[PDB]
Amino acid sequence: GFFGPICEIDIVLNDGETRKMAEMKTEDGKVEKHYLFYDGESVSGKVNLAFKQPGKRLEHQGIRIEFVGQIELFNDKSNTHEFVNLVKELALPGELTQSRSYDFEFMQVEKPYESYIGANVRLRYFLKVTIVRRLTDLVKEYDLIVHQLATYPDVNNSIKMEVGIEDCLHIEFEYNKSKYHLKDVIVGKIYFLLVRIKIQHMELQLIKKEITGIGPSTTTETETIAKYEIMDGSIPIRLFLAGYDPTPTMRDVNKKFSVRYFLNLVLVDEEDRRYFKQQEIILWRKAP
Repeated sequence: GFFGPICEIDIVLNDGETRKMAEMKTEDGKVEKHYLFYDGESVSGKVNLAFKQPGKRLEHQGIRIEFVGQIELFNDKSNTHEFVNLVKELALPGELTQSRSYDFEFMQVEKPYESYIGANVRLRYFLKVTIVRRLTDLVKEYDLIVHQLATYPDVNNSIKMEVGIEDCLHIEFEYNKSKYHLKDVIVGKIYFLLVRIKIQHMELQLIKKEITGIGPSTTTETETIAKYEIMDGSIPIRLFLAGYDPTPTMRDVNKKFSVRYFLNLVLVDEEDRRYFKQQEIILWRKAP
């Protein structure tokens, strides 16, 4: 809110009217809406600097606009990795005396990673206007969201996961895929191969792990996205992802950040003993 009464910085995209706005659920329980972009698309528009009152001035050492793709870690070192930064100088040192607008166009912009808002990390893209000044610079950011579309073979090669303790409990879970899209469905069955104990309560879990930092600084957030009970006392299984709106798997993004999903089979007996097994599955976003 610096110099609000004097002037306003407004950033406007040339093609906003026909460009969709994606939503991103932040943890604060809020919902952000920003224009959706894809890798390779051009980013162009205008920067409007409008004076509200007459006879006012703003001395500066230059004005520019940057397109920024950033991975920001929320640790004590505030580790930030800018994987993309395009700059366009808009004005040389001088002073703003009257409302002015500047056109800009970043062409065929590389946006290699999908946007992400996590617990200890966020990967975001944004336009940033900076008016350099002797004291604090005036800055205006304009957030954009980037989705990454993919396509896989979609083969039907089942997968097997085994749980238990030898000569006590042996369970097998066979599901149809290694990879699923955000609205896909997981299909499989839990075969019992030996039950020397009393199966009190068991369930299939869809677990999310967000890994940040590296070395002695490696942080990990684990969240359960879905529980598929089967408790009770050869049981088919069908789990619909659409109902949870997960985010895609993000792996080859950066040495300091990954998001992976895992299927977790948990079995507990009357004696309260826990038998578990975990296997990773890859979630991806399918083109319309």
